[PDB]
Amino acid sequence: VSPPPPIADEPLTVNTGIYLIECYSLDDKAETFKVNAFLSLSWKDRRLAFDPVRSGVRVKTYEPEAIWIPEIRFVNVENARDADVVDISVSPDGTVQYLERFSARVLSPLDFRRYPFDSQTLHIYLIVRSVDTRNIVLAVDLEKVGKNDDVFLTGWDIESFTAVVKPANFALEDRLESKLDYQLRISRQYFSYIPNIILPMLFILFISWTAFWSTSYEANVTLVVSTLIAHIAFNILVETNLPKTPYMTYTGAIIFMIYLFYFVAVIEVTVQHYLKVESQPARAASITRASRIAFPVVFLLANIILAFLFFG
Amino acid sequence: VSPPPPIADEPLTVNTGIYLIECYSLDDKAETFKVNAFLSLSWKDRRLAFDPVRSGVRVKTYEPEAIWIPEIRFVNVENARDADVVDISVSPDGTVQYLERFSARVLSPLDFRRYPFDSQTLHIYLIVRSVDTRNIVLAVDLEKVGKNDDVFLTGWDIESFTAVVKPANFALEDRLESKLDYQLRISRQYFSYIPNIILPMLFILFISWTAFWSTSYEANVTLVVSTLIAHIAFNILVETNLPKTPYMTYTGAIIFMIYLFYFVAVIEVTVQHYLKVESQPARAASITRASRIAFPVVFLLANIILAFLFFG
Amino acid sequence: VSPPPPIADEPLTVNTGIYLIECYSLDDKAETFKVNAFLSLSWKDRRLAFDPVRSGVRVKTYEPEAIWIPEIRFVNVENARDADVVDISVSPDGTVQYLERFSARVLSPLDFRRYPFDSQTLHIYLIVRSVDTRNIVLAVDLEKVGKNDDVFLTGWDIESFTAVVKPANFALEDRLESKLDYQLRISRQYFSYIPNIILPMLFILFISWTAFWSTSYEANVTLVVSTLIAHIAFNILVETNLPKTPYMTYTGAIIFMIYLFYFVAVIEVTVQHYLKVESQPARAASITRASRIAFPVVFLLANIILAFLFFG
Amino acid sequence: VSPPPPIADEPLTVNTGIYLIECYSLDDKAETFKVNAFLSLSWKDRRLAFDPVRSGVRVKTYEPEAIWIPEIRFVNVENARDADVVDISVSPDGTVQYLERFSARVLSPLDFRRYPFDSQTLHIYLIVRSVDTRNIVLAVDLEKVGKNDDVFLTGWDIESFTAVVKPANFALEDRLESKLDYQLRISRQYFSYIPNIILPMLFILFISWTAFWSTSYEANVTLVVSTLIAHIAFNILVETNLPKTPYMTYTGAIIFMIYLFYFVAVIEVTVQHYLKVESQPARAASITRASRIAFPVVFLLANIILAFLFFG
Amino acid sequence: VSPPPPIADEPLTVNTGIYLIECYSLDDKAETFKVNAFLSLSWKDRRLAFDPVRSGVRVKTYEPEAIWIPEIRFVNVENARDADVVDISVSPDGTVQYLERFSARVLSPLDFRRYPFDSQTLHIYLIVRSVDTRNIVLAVDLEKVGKNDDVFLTGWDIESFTAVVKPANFALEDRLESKLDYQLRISRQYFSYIPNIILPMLFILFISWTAFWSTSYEANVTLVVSTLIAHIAFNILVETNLPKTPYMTYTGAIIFMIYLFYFVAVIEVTVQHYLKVESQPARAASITRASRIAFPVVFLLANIILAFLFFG
Ligand SMILES: [Cl-]
Ligand SMILES: [Cl-]
Ligand SMILES: [Cl-]
Ligand SMILES: [Cl-]
Ligand SMILES: [Cl-]
Repeated sequence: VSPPPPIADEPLTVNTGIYLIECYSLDDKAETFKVNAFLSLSWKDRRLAFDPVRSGVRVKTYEPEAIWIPEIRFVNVENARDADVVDISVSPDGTVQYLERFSARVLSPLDFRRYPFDSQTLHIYLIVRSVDTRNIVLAVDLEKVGKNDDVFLTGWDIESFTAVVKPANFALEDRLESKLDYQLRISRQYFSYIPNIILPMLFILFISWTAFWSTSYEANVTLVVSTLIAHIAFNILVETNLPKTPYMTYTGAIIFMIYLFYFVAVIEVTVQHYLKVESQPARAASITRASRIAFPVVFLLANIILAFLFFG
Repeated sequence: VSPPPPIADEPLTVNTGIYLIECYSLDDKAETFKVNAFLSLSWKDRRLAFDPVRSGVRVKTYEPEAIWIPEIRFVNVENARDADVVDISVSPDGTVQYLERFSARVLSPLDFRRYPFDSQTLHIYLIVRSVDTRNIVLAVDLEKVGKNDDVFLTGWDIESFTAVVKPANFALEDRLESKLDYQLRISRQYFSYIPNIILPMLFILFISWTAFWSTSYEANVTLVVSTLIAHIAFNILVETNLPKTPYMTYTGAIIFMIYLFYFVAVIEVTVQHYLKVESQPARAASITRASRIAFPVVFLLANIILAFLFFG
Repeated sequence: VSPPPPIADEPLTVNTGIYLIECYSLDDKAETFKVNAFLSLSWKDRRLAFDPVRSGVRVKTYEPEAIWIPEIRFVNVENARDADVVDISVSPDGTVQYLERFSARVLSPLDFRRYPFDSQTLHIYLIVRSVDTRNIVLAVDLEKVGKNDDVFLTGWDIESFTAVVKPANFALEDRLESKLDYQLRISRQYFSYIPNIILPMLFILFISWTAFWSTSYEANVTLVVSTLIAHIAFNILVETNLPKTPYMTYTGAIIFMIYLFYFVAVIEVTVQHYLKVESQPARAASITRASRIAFPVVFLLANIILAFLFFG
Repeated sequence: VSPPPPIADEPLTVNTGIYLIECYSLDDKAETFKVNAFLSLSWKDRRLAFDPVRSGVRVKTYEPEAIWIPEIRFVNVENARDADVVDISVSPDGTVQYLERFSARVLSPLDFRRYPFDSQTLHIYLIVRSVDTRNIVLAVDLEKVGKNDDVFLTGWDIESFTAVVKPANFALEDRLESKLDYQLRISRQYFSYIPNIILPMLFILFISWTAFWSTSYEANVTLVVSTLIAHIAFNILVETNLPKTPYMTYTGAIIFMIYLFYFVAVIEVTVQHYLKVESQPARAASITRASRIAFPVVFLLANIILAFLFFG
Repeated sequence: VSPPPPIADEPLTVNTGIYLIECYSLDDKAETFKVNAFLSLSWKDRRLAFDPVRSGVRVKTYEPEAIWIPEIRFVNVENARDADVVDISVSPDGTVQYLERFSARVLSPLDFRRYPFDSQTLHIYLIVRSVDTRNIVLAVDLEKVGKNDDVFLTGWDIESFTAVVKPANFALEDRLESKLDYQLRISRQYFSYIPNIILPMLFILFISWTAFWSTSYEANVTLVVSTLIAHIAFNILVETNLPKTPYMTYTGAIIFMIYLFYFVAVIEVTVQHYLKVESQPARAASITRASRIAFPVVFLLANIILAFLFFG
């Protein structure tokens, strides 16, 4: 049809709101995730105003191809949403109630610095492009911004779903455009990692540390190298989760520290054997008895320092 | 067209029913699964009533674009169903028989606490949204709620397919909506796990337990550590099935207990060697002869307790 | 348009036939497989009869939207076929020749009891639903049921493609429906398994069996346990083929028997060492010399019995 | 519209030609590969002939829905091509120039007998189906059969792209049909296999062969069995490339020969130890010194014979 | 409609420009990557010129089906772009402003010679095909060629986005066509490789090099062979990144050099043992003390030479 006449030469205000129904398929590698929710638009148009007393009907329904509908689009989506118009009602005063259901794929960056214990914010952007005849600005209606109680996501705890009412009215392509932001804060469940990744790793490391209570060179070599192979296999198991990041994560630092500890243990075993062969048993005994105590204290101190750096 | 006139000002009742034809692709990671079935709608409209004596035809078929059809949609689907209209017949009294075939992807939560022996319920939700002019409520017709005898699913035993007749008439978006629930209970087949996952694991553990019948330190170390590596490889084999859950499963608990047992066995071997070197052979012999009997009794007791906790 | 008038009040007969062009993508996990073939329909309609002498044309072509076409659908398909109408010709007497090309995905159960040497039958179901005005029954025309000589499938030998002429005229949804069955028998090529899976497994088992010709405990332990690890790795290699079945397959039974043999070998080695340490060398020598002969005879007998049970 | 009148009662000739733009995604497992190219059709129709002197225009463009276009389809494609009409021009004499762009997925068999050094021919089939009124035959225009210089395929060297001008005018479904064949010969690049698969395998085999220069039984057992495990792991690495074939390939034969060599080496080590224990050292020394020379000569001879059989 | 009349018989000039919004899914194996951006077309047509003084409107919007739009297509795309027309405005003088949003998949070759430290250029080609009536040439408008500040790509640092203004006006299919080139230079982030791939590899190699400080043959054999197995496992870990290339990469050369070093170390250990057994201990001691120093110097020199060759 056409934009409404400027009765007061004012920018047009539309009220929005998204009622989440379900979210799923949070792909961490591609940083994409899908939604399925509602969309309520409530603008005002005086050209559609009628008299309810004469007509005798409280609200009379028009056709989507019979009226004008402002274009509402998402920024960070691979393809356009699948719009399923559900209801349209026109109030006698002029306000038009609109509703629709859609599903789309959304792109949002993710931070994996504190991989086991991290909280992510998922952003959904709503943008309307002003036409030359009339200016249209966005708004947020708090009575429709919510989520369904059946919204479930595997491995995450949904905490809140709020929208920032302040729009960023920038200018792109010589046109003024508004933008709304919807934030969905989530938190990862870290229960299934303590008995799956952390504790077996510590058990293997402690098993490898038993070589300081022995004097047989072959047994020590077997212990240390076979535990190193087991460490590599467990890293193979763990590697199916971590994406590629340009910074240093917690898990990568821990794994590198474990590799360093294995190298130092091999060096110590070789030094002990070499001193024992060269007819200096007392020095080797002192070195191994001091290594026994020095290894785990240093391991605990390094873990404490890494935790104090990454988490504060 | 339009909703029928309120002849008695009563809510409109439609009778439903789904005849399953085939189900497949039960993805446990994403908790999605596809269907392909029928859909029977039988409502009443007096505006389409005709005289069969004058016309001479028992039932005369209309066109889907010539009548009104109430909108029936699913809640937990990624995309809209692929409707394939099959037949429409109008009875002289006013009842309209409708039929269609569809396929869709359904989301439903799954519980993996008792992973090898679990029963899941798959929910399909049917919702109709009332218009302002007329109120429409749902109903269940037991004569059409069934499944085809050729319905097959890999690894599961379909037990029943029933629909709860009671609808949850809540109010969403200032509109009254009804909801129907269809439940499909299934059970997992656990035959192919006893000789594939459980028994080889026990065999490897028993092989590792033979180190208590020997006194050679190198042989014991080789046995225990190589069996640990084999355990890690078998866990690699098993890991291609279990999803990520926020609670403790049966398999995870068993694997953690196995890791603990390996650690304790290594500790015992080291203690025996250290006592033997320090010129105390009798104490080492007593310790190993008591460990021989203590290990499997404790293993069986822990398994019994875990079974008694997870399954009752 | 409308069904033809009942000139004799007889059920309508249509002649079918599928000319396979290519089949591919036989997914064993999901038990789906795709086709691409023709479809010939030859029914009779007296309303389209014309005079060829007056018109002067042997056959005159109509439009698919100008005539009536009975609906032909598949039962076990995920989505509807992609119909590509190719030709339509109307004979003067009344017979109508119809032709089209399509591609679809078909679901059919598979039996994996004799996994290396198995023959499968792939079923394609054709169903027509009778209207209330006229009854339509199916038929098979043997002159069009065939396959193209270029039909190739990876790993399978296509043997035949026949259709059962007898239809199952059951009653579903208070309507009489007919059904046709097309069977495509195939056989798996088992050449690439003898030198890939079977023989290396036997070689590793025979290598592990050499521990009965030695008296060094450490060497025996190394041999047996390292061969067990190699067995687990080879099972990792093989596992990328077998689906999940509710019954006992041939390969699973063989693998379980191999695990049992490894366990018994470990037990025998431990017993020999324990008897040797306890100052009873003659008994240990007798036990090992009897085990040398007892192991392979028992292995061959068990293999023979499993083959006699699974294959007859 | 309709086929042109038989001015001379001659079969209609259309000139074809495909100008390749890009090819990609050569899936060896499914034997499918995608294209994107042009398609030039140049037939003759006297009904569209006009006078250029009177009109004053050299060529006047019609509409695709305003003229008749013969149907051109591919045989070995999963789905129909995505036709994008680009240009249509009608010459005054009657010849019609047609052009379009398309992309499709093509199925073609592949031969993997000489897997590292093989040349494959990719076939694209063009078929036109004659109507009852007029007969249409195909032809090849050499001025348009070519490939773009930017055509790139990962791992293959495109050599030629030619079309066989001779059509196979067979009869299918009681209709005469013509067929054209386009062949694209390619060759695999085998540089990245010599330092990736072949040489490390030889290095591991040579490492395992060092056991003939030693007399320690435990060291020999460790060497041979650990090298066997490394061989299995490297086969795991290599297995991600070879499809399933019903015949014997080069790589499979080489791997089987390697397994046989490992088995024979284990047998030789066991025999040497048994003879050494039984107080016959000279015989064991002679056997090992003869094995030292016999192993690599036999390996080289077997490799030469396999190469002479598979490649000539 | 039709091309504009040749007011001066000049080639038609259109001004282009792409404003990137987001890029993602850079598949290195298939060398494909997706985009989502804008597209501004600004051509001149005198037939749409109007009088703004008489009409009283600054710019009046037409319909996409009411005007002519030159066809703009991409060369290296699998499928056609999803055009979403956003705005069209006609200036009184005759210039027409056009805008649209699209998403597409683009193919571009990649160079993996310097895999960890490489810079790639991604090409997007724009082509317009001249009609016989009028000639259309392309142009670049620098005021619209840019990227959004939120453009993010995983693992890469976007540096610039420029378009070469010079078009390649070649002749294809007897028609003159222009082409524009858009280049997006990126660089890989190599932080997450130093502590993930390089350093553990060096640690394992250094661990294996400790065998020159020992005289026990069994311990040396265990060390070297087990470290070789760990090397193969780590290569398994690394192999999930490198595609297949017809030339020699940096990583492949390094891995081959590591394999060569392992082989030489095994040879040295065997030689030392053989000389020790044959009653020549001084020569073996000299050989091992010289190998101790010769191995790492040679390793460093080879690494320096490879770096000097691949990177200059
Ligand atoms: Cl959108
Ligand atoms: Cl729906
Ligand atoms: Cl269908
Ligand atoms: Cl096609
Ligand atoms: Cl395009």
